[PDB]
Amino acid sequence: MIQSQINRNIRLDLADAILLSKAKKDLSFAEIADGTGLAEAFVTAALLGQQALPADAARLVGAKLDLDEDSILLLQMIPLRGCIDDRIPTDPTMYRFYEMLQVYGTTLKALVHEKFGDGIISAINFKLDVKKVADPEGGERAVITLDGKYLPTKPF
Amino acid sequence: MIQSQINRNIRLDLADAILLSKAKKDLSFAEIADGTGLAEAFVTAALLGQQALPADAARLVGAKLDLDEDSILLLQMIPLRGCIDDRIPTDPTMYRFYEMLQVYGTTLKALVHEKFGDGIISAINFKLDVKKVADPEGGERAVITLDGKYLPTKPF
Amino acid sequence: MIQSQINRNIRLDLADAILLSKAKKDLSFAEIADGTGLAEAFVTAALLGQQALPADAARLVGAKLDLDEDSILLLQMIPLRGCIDDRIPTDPTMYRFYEMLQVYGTTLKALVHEKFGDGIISAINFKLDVKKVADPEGGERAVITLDGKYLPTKPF
Amino acid sequence: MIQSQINRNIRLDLADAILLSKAKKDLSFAEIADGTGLAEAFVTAALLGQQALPADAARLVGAKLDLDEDSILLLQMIPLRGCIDDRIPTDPTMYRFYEMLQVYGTTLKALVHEKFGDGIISAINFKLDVKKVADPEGGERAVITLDGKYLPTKPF
Amino acid sequence: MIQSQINRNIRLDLADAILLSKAKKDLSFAEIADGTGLAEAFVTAALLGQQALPADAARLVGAKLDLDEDSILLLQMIPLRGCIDDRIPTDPTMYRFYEMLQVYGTTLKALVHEKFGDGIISAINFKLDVKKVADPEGGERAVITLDGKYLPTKPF
Amino acid sequence: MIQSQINRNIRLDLADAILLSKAKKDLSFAEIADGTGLAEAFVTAALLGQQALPADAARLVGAKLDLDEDSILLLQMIPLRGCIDDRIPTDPTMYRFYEMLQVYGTTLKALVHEKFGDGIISAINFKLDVKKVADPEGGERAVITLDGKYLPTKPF
Amino acid sequence: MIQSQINRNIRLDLADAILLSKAKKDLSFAEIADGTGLAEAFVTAALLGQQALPADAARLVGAKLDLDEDSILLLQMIPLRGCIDDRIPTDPTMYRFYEMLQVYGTTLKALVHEKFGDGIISAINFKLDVKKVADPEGGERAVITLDGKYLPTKPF
Amino acid sequence: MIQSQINRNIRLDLADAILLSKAKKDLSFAEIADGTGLAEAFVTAALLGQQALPADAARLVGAKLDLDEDSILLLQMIPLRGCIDDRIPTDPTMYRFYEMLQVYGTTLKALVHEKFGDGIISAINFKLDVKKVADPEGGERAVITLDGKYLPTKPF
Amino acid sequence: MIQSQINRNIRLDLADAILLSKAKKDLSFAEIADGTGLAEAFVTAALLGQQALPADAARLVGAKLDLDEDSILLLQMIPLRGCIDDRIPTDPTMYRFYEMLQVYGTTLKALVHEKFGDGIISAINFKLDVKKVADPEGGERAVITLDGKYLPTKPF
Amino acid sequence: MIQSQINRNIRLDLADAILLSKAKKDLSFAEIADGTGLAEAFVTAALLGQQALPADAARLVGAKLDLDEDSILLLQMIPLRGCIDDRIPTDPTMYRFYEMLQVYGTTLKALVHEKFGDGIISAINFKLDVKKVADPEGGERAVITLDGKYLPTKPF
Ligand SMILES: O=C([O-])C(=O)[O-]
Ligand SMILES: O=C([O-])C(=O)[O-]
Ligand SMILES: O=C([O-])C(=O)[O-]
Ligand SMILES: O=C([O-])C(=O)[O-]
Ligand SMILES: O=C([O-])C(=O)[O-]
Repeated sequence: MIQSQINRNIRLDLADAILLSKAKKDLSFAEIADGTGLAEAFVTAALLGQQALPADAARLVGAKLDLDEDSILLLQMIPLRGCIDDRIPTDPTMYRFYEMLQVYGTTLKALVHEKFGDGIISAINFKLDVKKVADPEGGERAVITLDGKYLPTKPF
Repeated sequence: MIQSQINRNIRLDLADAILLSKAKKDLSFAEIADGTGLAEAFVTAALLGQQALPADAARLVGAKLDLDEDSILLLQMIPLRGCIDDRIPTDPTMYRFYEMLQVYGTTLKALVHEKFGDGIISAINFKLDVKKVADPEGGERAVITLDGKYLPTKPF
Repeated sequence: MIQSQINRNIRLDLADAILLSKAKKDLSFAEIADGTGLAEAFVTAALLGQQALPADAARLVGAKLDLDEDSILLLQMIPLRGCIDDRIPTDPTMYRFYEMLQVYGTTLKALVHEKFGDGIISAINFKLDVKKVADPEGGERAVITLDGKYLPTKPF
Repeated sequence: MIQSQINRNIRLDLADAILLSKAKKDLSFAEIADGTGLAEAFVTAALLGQQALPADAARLVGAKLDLDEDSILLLQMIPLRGCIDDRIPTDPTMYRFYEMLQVYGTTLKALVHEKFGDGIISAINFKLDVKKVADPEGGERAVITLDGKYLPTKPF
Repeated sequence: MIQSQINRNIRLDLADAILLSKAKKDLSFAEIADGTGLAEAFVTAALLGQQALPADAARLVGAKLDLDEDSILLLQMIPLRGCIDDRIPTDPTMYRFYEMLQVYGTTLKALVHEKFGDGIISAINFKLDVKKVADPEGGERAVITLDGKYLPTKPF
Repeated sequence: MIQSQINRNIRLDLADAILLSKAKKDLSFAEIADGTGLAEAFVTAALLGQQALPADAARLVGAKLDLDEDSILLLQMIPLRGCIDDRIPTDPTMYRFYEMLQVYGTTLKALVHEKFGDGIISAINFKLDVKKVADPEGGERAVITLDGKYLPTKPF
Repeated sequence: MIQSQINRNIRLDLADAILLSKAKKDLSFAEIADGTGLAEAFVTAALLGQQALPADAARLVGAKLDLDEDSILLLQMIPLRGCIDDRIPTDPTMYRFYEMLQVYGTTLKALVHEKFGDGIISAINFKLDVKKVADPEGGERAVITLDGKYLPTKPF
Repeated sequence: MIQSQINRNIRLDLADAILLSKAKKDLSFAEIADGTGLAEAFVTAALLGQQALPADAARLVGAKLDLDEDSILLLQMIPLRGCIDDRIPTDPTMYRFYEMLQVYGTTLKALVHEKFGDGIISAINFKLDVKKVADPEGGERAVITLDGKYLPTKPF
Repeated sequence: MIQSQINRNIRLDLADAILLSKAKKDLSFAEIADGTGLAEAFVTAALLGQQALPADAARLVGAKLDLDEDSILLLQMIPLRGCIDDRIPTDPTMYRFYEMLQVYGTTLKALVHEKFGDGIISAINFKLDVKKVADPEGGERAVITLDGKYLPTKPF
Repeated sequence: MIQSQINRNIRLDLADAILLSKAKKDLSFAEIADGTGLAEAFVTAALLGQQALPADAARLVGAKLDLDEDSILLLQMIPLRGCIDDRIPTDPTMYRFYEMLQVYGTTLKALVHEKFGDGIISAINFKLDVKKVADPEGGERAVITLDGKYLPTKPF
């Protein structure tokens, strides 16, 4: 039977413990997700308290990180989601994604309504991935793809 | 000589007048940007107060929307950016992008540091675009690509 | 071409003009929605800035309220939604629905994941309605039905 | 003699312990409330710190969850209610109910005044229930019924 | 037909205009309410935007204050209630009532539950009045009587 | 020598411990205050961190609740007052007193200035009490009397 | 008959008009208060919306500032006090008085309880004054005297 | 070598321990400061986490309060100042000083600019003291003297 | 006689008008400050509402921008300072300076205490300037110099 | 493999323990950084939770401060950056840098756009330093140099 959380601090405390174990073992997120059959973004989000892992994946990452049975069980519980400490990120890496919404948020609304209609792009029927691409002028770029279903708003 | 704003309400009021003109003329953002040589996300953002148009594009979109000369000059001003009225969007279409940050923000931090290193993905050396793709399960998806330069944080 | 708003004050100012006209004509929301083919909750939400009317409904309600052509066009624009002035309602009638979330919000979460699974009850593939029922102990009750599709959160 | 709490964190910490015990037993909220005589929404809310259980119900749920005597006693205390961590939910599942208020809160006020009059729909002489139904179009829907007494506001 | 407001500013602006007229005429709240059949606290609250006057009262007070027909109609609309500008009062006179809740709010909760049970004292089936009483030690005291119905919270 | 606190959490943590002991002993606030010579509202507020008890009263309640010496001493310290967790109560029973201020705050100001003059009704030279009485229409009402000295604001 | 305000913006707009008149006349606050029989801090506070003037003072400062009859009347109304735009000052000169509270506020509490007892130093039976003195080290100092009555908190 | 703090909770937790020792020993702030050669207001602020003590004074107060060596070292660290829990005081004694700024803050600005010029009254080149004075109408008054250097704002 | 403001919107409205004039004339801040004998940072800050210009400088910039007499007068008034709309900038350009504080504020605290002692680096006895220079690795850098007097905190 | 944190409290608690150890050993930040090859601002920022130390530097400063192996590992993790407790500093020393932004933020934006163009001065490709300089008029000044790359915002 599915089990859910109502206080994010239980899973965020678990995330800190996971990160300490990961650093002592000198592991990467890519290696932790290898063998799970699931995307690194989804498995990493689960470790950090923002998704639930199916039981086989929870057991696999739990073995890798030497987690105890209550922690393996917690990873399978549906989380109380919300990773930002107090609404607006302070960390510069996270903040730039918030700034993209301060600059482009009304343009995303306007272009979603023009291309699709009234309604939303879902954050639930939704995938994201991060890719590293060479910049032709020198250095490296991240191409982050947000891929969400359009759900319409219609009269009733 | 470059000119800049410090009170966002000037450009946001102009945006509201632009949208009324646009609706009276039954125009699209794609047709407003057509002919400018600039991407619809950039031109749209400028109309909405969050970018500046070069003078030729300002005159081109000003002719389409029948803007007066003060308005065409305002579109060339560097804006005081920030499109969200009070930090967290209330509109559902805009909110889902904020929710993507609440769910995935720490994942994007973690994977950016793993793939690239300490530092950020820029929101300045940066472009985004919105594409509509058929969903194979039925319906339509938006694929929103966020494409930013990696800037490293190094000791000194 | 679909048209959209980015600043809620345009439509909320329109809503105040609509309400004054409505009061001077001594009209009900039920009579305004009559003839539109649309439910009272949907047409009232549009008048109040939170939904868009299709053109024929916009014209019908515009003639009933003696609205000008710019106002009739604005009712057809997709709104920048969000009716609460500053996040938490002060009005008692509105505040009770916010208190229902403070008391039952975690229970709604828990029972939605138990009955359906990880994911959400949508606020987009969604409708509500308000009915009056007699109370057997004396007086009247409101039965307010929230009806949303379940959308699952699945691994990828 | 009735007993009441003034700091929500006592009952919220108990809720987190309750959830871990429940998960270890693979228990449902429907099964926990079975045999209490009381509706699953009410019993679940008490577990989660937002209602008080009568003594018999507290002892019965305490047996199912292996709670100690201080925990059984705490479930009978009248709670300091308020389940949302910081006024606006971060969790997507809970957030959709807040969004319903941002889109329909003024329409609920207006139609409550039209159908009933000045005053409120109570959140205290009040019950709610969550029912899973089949979506005739495919999939599943939740029908959440908010059933509150109308209390008039009258001159005096 | 009942009519209701959604933006408090319209009635709060009218209250400022009423207070200017009141002061020019050197009128008391007591004499404005006298002859209406309605208690001073109710009529004063309506002038200040927090209650609706019946039509005959709105005409009476309207003639006393030389208000126009749009203002007399606005006094009859059900308000969007909430008199505090931004949640906590800045005015010392209003602030002391907020401090009474900061000092005694948990005691009022605890004593309400002990004397009555779980549930609330209503702010809707409710009246208050302000009386001046001599202090035996010299000076004057206010006795403000809050008189609300108890509404129980019971299991279902 | 009088002793005072600067961090409310010390006395709020003591209040939680007091309430657990009270519940285990199945005591009322009325009986705890019996024999102190002090009003139930004042003694209860002290238990809950918002007043100080005189030494003899602190020893009397301390014997009834089986408190240790540091707890008895802490009850005699002048508190850092303020019982509301975060400015606006979440709990419905407490919230209704806050709503009374949102509806009648400006009326209380206006009537206090008319009946007394410029200045305040004190929250320091002040007492309150709670009585339970029948409602003439059925059920029960609370009559809560706020009794504060008028302190004038005069020119200087 | 005493008259009072409920929205601070009426008197704060009058303050701005007063300050423009004062500047055109090259007047000082000390000259404006001259001849009124009232202290410059009290009169200046009334001009800035935070006190009420007696009628003879209001006419006198009105003569000096060329104010109209409605403005002289508004200065006699009891204000809705609160001069800080949004709770914490941004202006450096104002901000330093807030900082004094951040550094010494708990010391002020401690020493007031030690010297006087439980209770407050009043902000109502209260005067302040600002004096310029030489700094013996070079330069000038302000000596700002806060002079308030102690009102005890006693058991009841 | 000077040492400083960056998180206020270390010294605020020290303050709470100091206050419990002080109350167990039934000591006053006047007596703790005796023999230190420093003003009671300065030493008290140090104990409460808002100033640093020189080493001889830290050893002297440490012996009176039976503090351990780490605590005596912590009292010598330059603090992370800010005594107010969350920006606006809840405690009545502290809040009256904040209300003085809500009433007189713009008058302090105005008269400081008039008497001295553009710039500030420092909160660093600054002292304060609290004196008890009999009120001639009966009772006692506190005279709190704020004494800061004027620092001008000049063009450059 | 020096004249001061208490509502920032008067001078921020003037700033918008100055910026519109500046842009129509295609002027730079460097050219506006030329001849004034004052630094561009100081003159610019005055135009934007955050400093007062001496009368001769005001006259001369007023000439260039064609300002009316109430505007040349307003420029000489002491402002109510605070340029950020709502505490945290949304504009990227401004936000990076806030981020520098989020990353290095505690380091600045620590290194100021070690290099100078307890106290502050003044923001009043203070000058700032911005220089553009080449980056030795390609591109351009800003070298922004914050130059403030050290003011000590010492015992009294 | 790079490792990163998501809860700042782990590294902020480490900072408090570092500072205690530093004070017990009577060390300076200058001597902790001496010998690492890294600038004092960078090393100090790492100790305080806002930068990551390379492994050799983490071992070097770990020996100097007698840190354990877990602490030395934590210093190598990329931090969740943000040193300000709750957005606006309370500490006077930190607050003055926030005030510099309130006074000059719009002037920094305006002069950055004038000298460079649209875009930002980076807080990533960025260094700062603090120097002590004698003031010619007496005392000492800090010269704090902020040195950031310009990144342009260009059309696309
Ligand atoms: O994000 C969503 O998909 C919603 O409400 O339907
Ligand atoms: O919700 C309520 O029932 C109230 O105030 O009466
Ligand atoms: O509440 C009070 O009594 C005051 O400030 O004087
Ligand atoms: O308070 C102060 O002294 C400052 O910034 O100079
Ligand atoms: O977003 C950015 O590019 C920054 O600070 O460098």
